[PDB]
Amino acid sequence: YNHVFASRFAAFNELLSILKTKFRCRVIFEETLVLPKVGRSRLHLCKDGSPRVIKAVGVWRNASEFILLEVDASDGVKMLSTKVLIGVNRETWQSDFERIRRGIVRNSLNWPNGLLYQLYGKEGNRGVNHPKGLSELEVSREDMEGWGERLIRELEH
Amino acid sequence: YNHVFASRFAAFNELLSILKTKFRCRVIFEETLVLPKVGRSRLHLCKDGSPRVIKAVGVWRNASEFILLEVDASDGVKMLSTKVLIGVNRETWQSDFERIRRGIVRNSLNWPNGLLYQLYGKEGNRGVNHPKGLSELEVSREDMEGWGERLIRELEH
DNA sequence: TAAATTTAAATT
DNA sequence: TAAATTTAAATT
Repeated sequence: YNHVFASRFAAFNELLSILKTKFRCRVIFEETLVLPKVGRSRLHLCKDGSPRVIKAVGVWRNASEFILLEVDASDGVKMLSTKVLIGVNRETWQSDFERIRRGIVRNSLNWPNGLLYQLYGKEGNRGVNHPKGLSELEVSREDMEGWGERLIRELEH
Repeated sequence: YNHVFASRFAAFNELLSILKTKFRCRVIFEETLVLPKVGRSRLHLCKDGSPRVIKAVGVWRNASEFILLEVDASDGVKMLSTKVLIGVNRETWQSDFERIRRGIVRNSLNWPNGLLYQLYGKEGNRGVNHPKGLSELEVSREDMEGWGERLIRELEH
C-alpha cells in the first residue's frame, strides 16, 4: 500500500531505502548540515525560524559513485529537485560542498547550476524530480519505486 | 486607491483604459472568440464547463500598431502572459489568429512560441507579465500603471 | 541585493 | 496524445 510521510524531507530517506533494496545501492556516507547565512539572506532559515538543512549522501552502484543533495523545503517555500552529482572528488568534496551551500542561499534556494556545471560539466550535473503528489505527503508504493527508477536513468546517461 | 476585479479577465480591460489615458493609445478593434476544440482536448472549456475565450485587441501608439492577446484563465487553471504581437498584417491576421488559437489548445493553454516566432520573429513575438497580486483580484492604482509602463518597454524594444 | 510572484519548458 | 505536477529562469 501507499506511504505517508511527516515532511518532504522524510520521503528522501525512504528513497535511500528503496535504492538499497530494489536498485542494489550502498550508502557510503550520510551527513546533514545547516545552510549558511550568506549576506542579508533570510531563506537559510525555515518559516518557523529554525536552521534550514541540506543532506548529502554518497552512493555506490555497479562500480560507480554519485552524491545526492537534498534541501529541506518542508516549510513549502520552494520546490527544488534532488541533485545527482557525478564526478565528485573525495580530496575536494568538502570544499566543493561548501561552495554549493553558499550558492544555494545566494540564488534564494536554487541550485547553483553555473557552479555545478563548472564543477562537473553538463553530463555530471544531473538531477531528478520529486514524485508527483509528495506535496500531499502521500506516495504510492509504485511511485516510490519510480523515483528510484528515474534516478537510475540519469546515472545511465 | 486600489482596484478590485471580478475575474482575471476583468483586469485586462482596465489595462486598456489606462493605455488610452496615461499612455496615449487608441483601440483599433476588440473581438473575443472561443478557443476551439482541438483533438481530444479539454482545456478549451473552463472548469465550470463554459467555452474558454480569448480577446484580441488592436492598438495604435505613436505611429505603430500591435495586437494584444489575452486568454481567459479566470478559473485558475493556468497563468499565461499577455502577448504583444508586433508586425501583424490585416490581410492575414484572421488566419494567423486562428492558427494561434489552435496552437494554444495543442500545447495545453500555452502560447505557441514556435509559431509566433515563425510569424513575427524573435523581436516581434513579445509579451508582458500580469501584475503581481492579481491572483487575489486586487491591484494598486500604481501597479496598474506599471502594467502599462512595462508594456511600453516591450514596444520600445 | 534580497525575497516574492509570474511564467513556461519540462516530465511524469 | 492529452492533462497535471515539478522545476527553475525570469522579473517585478
